[PDB]
Formats: sequence, structure tokens, C-alpha cells
Amino acid sequence: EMLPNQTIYINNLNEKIKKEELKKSLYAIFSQFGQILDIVALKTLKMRGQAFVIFKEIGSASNALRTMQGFPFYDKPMQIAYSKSDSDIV
RNA sequence: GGCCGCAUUGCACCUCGCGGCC
Repeated sequence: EMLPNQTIYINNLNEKIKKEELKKSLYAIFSQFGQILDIVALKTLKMRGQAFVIFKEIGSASNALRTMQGFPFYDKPMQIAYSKSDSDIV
């Protein structure tokens, strides 16, 4: 099982949504959990449907993951895990 | 810049699947 990390990894995201909008919408629902350093969403073949939300505190990430797990975002239940590895900005 | 089709459920941190229309 994935250990806690201050970055959460989200997938099963609706790929039809433009990346800039996607990120603003994500910030709309995750900022309640604590300070966000950055949100990474790419639309490459490999990385579309996915995003990284990088919290300042690990406890924010844990709370965000547990609370928002499965929340239907642009119609699709978000799938949320901790990221495998630390995000670069540190 | 705007539409749309095919394929993709994928762990990233300098681009970066393919095709059609305006």
C-alpha cells in the first residue's frame, strides 16, 4: 500500500476538460484541506486523466484523500492515492 | 483560437499519440 505523501495522485479524471480549467476546478474543491503549493495536470498521452495536488502538509493530503475519495467530479468518481514519490518542488 | 473523431485508466515534474474541420 502507498505510504502518506504531501502530494496526492488523482486519476479517473474526465479527459474532455481543458487542463487550465481542470486545475482551477481542482483548486476549488481541495483548497479547503490546507495550503496548496501547486497542482500539476498534463494532457500528454501518458498523463491525461490524471493530476497531482501538492499540499504543504502531509496531514492536509491525508485528509483530502480520505474526504474526497470517489467524489463525482465532472461526472466521474475521483480516484485518489498518495503519490509514489516526492514532488520536485521542495 | 474554436470544434470533433480514433486510441489511452495512465505516477509526473522542459516540449512531445494519431487524424479530421473552422
